[PDB]
Amino acid sequence: NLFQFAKMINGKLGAFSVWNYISYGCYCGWGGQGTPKDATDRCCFVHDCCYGRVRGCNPKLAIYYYSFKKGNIVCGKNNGCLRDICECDRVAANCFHQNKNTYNANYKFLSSSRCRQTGEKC
Amino acid sequence: NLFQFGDMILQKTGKEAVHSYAIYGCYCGWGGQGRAQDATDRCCFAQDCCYGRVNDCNPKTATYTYSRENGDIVCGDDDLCLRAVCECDRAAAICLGENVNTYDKNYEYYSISHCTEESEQC
Repeated sequence: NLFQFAKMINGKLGAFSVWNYISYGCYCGWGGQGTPKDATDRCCFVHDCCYGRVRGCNPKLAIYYYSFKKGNIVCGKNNGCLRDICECDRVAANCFHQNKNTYNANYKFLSSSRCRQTGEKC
Repeated sequence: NLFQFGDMILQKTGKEAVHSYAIYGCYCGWGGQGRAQDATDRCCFAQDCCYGRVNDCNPKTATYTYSRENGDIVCGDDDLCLRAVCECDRAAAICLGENVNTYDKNYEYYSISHCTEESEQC
């Protein structure tokens, strides 16, 4: 669920990190339309595509199991839709951490007028 | 999509969703577990369950057709996925506006250090 996604982000990037992903680019947290603005936004777009492939469970509400092992996110003990959801989150949190250097604070809190309809597909 | 849900929230509550409801309680913000803390949070839990019924529609990125005409929110799609996502958002924005007088800023950014009660069940 989102509670757990937030913990992955914070555990990977540092306390308060998750608040950076509430509304960023066209796809991080909020939004959901347009061409991803940069690599962090692309991580979020891929995460929505990942969530879009999940069937039978609700990605915001499903509680999976994960842990940190020597600072790395490890999904474990998950069956079916819980497995897939955890993996979506794990990969996205890792992708944010990989692309942290190019996070652009001017892409925070974009309005829909900055994210025009495009042909962006999963 | 979430940009469109933000517009409905603005129209019914006067708030900008990315700075308020997006980080509120256990169900409006990044939670998805625990108890809904108040009426606002319970609106969001009902929306989360609503999204859960139309998971395959990919509610985050589903750009639907809606209009505000005469102060009302009207969903215009014939396409059942788009229409249902729009009705989920419409109902949530109506509910949020009905409960704006109990909106409590103590629940902004609250999810990460609370929300561990037995969770609501859709």
